[PDB]
Amino acid sequence: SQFMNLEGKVALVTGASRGIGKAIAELLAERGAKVIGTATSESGAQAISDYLGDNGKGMALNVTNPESIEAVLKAITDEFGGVDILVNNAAITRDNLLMRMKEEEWSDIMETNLTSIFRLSKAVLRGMMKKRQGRIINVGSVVGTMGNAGQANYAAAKAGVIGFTKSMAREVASRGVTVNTVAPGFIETDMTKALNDEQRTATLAQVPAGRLGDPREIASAVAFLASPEAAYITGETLHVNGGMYMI
Amino acid sequence: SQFMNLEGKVALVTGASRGIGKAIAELLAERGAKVIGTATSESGAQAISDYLGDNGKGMALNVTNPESIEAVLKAITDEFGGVDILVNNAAITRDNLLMRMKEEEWSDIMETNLTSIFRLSKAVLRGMMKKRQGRIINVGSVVGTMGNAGQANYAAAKAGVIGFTKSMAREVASRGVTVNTVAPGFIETDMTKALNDEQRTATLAQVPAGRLGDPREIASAVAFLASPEAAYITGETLHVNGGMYMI
Amino acid sequence: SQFMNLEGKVALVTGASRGIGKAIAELLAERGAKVIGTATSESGAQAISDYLGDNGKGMALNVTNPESIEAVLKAITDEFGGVDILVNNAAITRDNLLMRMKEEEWSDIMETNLTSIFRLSKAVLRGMMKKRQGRIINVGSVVGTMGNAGQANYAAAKAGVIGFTKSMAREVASRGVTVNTVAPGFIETDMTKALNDEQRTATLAQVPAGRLGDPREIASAVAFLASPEAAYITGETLHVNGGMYMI
Amino acid sequence: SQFMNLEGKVALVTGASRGIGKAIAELLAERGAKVIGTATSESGAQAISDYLGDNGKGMALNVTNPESIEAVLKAITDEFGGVDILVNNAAITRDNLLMRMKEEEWSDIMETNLTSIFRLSKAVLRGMMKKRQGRIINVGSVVGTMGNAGQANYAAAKAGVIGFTKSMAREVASRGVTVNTVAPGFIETDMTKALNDEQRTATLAQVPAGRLGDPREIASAVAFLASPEAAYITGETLHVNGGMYMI
Repeated sequence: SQFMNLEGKVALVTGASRGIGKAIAELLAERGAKVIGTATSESGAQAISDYLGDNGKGMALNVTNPESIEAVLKAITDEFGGVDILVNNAAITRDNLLMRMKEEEWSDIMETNLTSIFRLSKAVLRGMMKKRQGRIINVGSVVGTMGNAGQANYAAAKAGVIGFTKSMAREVASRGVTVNTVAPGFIETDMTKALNDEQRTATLAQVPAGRLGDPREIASAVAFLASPEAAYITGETLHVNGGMYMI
Repeated sequence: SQFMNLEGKVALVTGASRGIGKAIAELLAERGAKVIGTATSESGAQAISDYLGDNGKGMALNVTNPESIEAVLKAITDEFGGVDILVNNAAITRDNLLMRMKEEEWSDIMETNLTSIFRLSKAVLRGMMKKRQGRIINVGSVVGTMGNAGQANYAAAKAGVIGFTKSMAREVASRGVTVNTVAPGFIETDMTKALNDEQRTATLAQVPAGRLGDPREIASAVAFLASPEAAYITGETLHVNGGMYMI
Repeated sequence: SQFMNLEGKVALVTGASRGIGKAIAELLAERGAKVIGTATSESGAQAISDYLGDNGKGMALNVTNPESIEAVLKAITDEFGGVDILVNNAAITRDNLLMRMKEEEWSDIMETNLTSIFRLSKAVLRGMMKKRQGRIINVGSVVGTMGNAGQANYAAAKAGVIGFTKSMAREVASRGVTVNTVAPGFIETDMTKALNDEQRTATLAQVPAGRLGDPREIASAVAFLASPEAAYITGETLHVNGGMYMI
Repeated sequence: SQFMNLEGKVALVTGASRGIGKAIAELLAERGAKVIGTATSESGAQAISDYLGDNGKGMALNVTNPESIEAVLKAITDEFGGVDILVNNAAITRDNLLMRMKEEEWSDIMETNLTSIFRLSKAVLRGMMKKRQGRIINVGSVVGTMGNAGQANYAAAKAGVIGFTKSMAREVASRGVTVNTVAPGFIETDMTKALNDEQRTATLAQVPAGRLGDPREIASAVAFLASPEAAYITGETLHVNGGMYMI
């Protein structure tokens, strides 16, 4: 149908090897987008190419490196045309209580989870503004809004992306580009599967819905915001957390 | 497709004669819901029957009257089965600066815009919780979050709906019912069309997107939250305001 | 000192017999305000007269009754001059899960906890705006922002007060009146003392600070916003909740 | 009096040469704190020493340099005892629309306005936690919550400080340390005085109060949060913006 239809859009989804990123890439492709998913390695890029088949391709991208960003966008533009939808999903954790947090653990998070968003966003924005049409969707976290003990670096970066998003949104709204954040709660992924029973139960105790989210549920929220129908949503943070936090 | 598919769901959409409510009713029907839309008058109800055709019907409902609510829900359950999706869209304005605001202008807004949501939500919840599946979606306003001079009553009611929504979300999350608000900005409606050019311009000046929203844009957000895919979103307020306010 | 000095200000503090309201009345008096505190009963009012002594007096006030409001304001203006600081502290609870919540439990909370704020704020605003100086401070609750199962009525009312507060703040900012909310978390009161040990423990478990708040801690926040020094704070909600919720 | 009394507290106020930082340092000293204010140069440190007289001293601090931080805290501890109140006020701007924003302009803001807060906070926290008493107050900006075109870097850093603050707050609340942000709106300073008439009027048009804030008004909010009386406020953002934004 013509509802939530992404045919004709080119989507770049960072960190698309697995979990939330993979679910995003698959759904955008299902809705008709030509999808380029990225991983930090060629092997990862190949796995992305395999799941996407005729609907797109995988590319190796170093999200903390200017040169890689330039080569990847050049290749996408040449084959597919300009990126219409950027989904900033690639992110890392370096957890520690503040008194144990290393300088490097702070700077690695800032680099990968915040400065990367500045870099990629800037790199795709010029084409979006010329077209007067574009979507930038950041995959954040409930932690950016709620805070979390042991993750002050992660929280800082995720919260920073929201402040960046609102400012970008104000800059580019009148030119038909929207900029938004989707903030997942506790989603079932390799990382959550690696927690023990006591930790899972303690985390679930804070979720009114009483279960972990599915990566597809994050995908659906991203797909919604990517759509033509979401053109009047900008500078927003869409929380998908089963009631863990309510703003 | 199976995507954002409401076949098998019965939707009650209050205040569905025109504008946002009509757009909601039409889009839910398009996505496969059986839709009952309401109006104050039997002729309004017939106009709703006429635009829905085989996909539902119109009923007269007074959202401030317990007996009317009871009769309408009875008729819906009898013919369609119990309500699966409630959209609380019926609302009024009684604008005035506080020093000119009459007691009845306050109380009428409380009754129509806040108490009605209590009454209708309570009336549909029992069925939804037995089924362990449901959706309650309130159509709010940016005014509830932002405040607006000359609309302290409307703002209070709309903000109250959010408090109600968060509490109810907490109450019924573990039983598969989500409760959310869609908060429109300045949407093109009869009321906005009746503003003079200086008033329209002044309001557009506060919208980074530089245009009014379309009722279908509000409908799209409501259809998204009504969907199976939105099961992990609860206690949330989805802002659709062209960047007029950024939370 | 000249710091946080309320000499020359007349303060009306509703529901000042005990707990938070009493703490507010006492601290405003300590900072030099002439304070009128209210209770429902004449014996309550006399207890307020007794603790305030030369720094003010107690009056019986029914915050849901227009005639009572008019009589009390008349008596205050006659003896003290017009109200400069209104503290809307009087509130009740009528807890129940929504399916057990009676119509009167809903309406009584709306009347006492939200409509009263409209009525009293309107009744004092004219004087404040003629003077181009005033303070309206609502005593809210973390429940208004967080939601709470079993308190959808209380949450709605408290959230409504915030919408009202933002709108009124917008209306009267340029005329030197500020309008704000103080939102307490779990504060030690008679009601909290009547909880059993399992209930107290469970609530403390949601407070990072690991204790209940003291009524004087709420009083301090109210005195701060009442001060000349807080003239640039308006439309704000000051959370005092030991980290129970972080906005 | 014993109200808002900081006698016995040692306060470190970064960027205290002028404006908001100077106003903070002066008021904390007025309320009885021993105050160390910092500047980036010895000349600045001397001017701080001059205004503080017997109530404290000025010190040169490079907020983006570990070694400077260590020497300054050592000197303070030796003479005054451990820092009880840290006010992170030092911050810079490197404004530009995103398409013109240089890599260096991003990284300079991240360094000075966000990473510095991580560094200084960590450096003072151990002593505060041993004492089970402490205040960390970040001077943020309305821009961190609202966003602002031309300041996506500044907004990102300021928003990041809030996410850091909430996480720190959750980490250290049970040990009597509070961590909060004060978010100024448009405050009269050298920078605002350097704007032309058209820019000032355009900015003032967005402030309901209809004037710029005074640095002393920011100081008062900081002093309040620094006080013993604010012990039950943590993880909070206190907005002082004349209604420019209302959360």
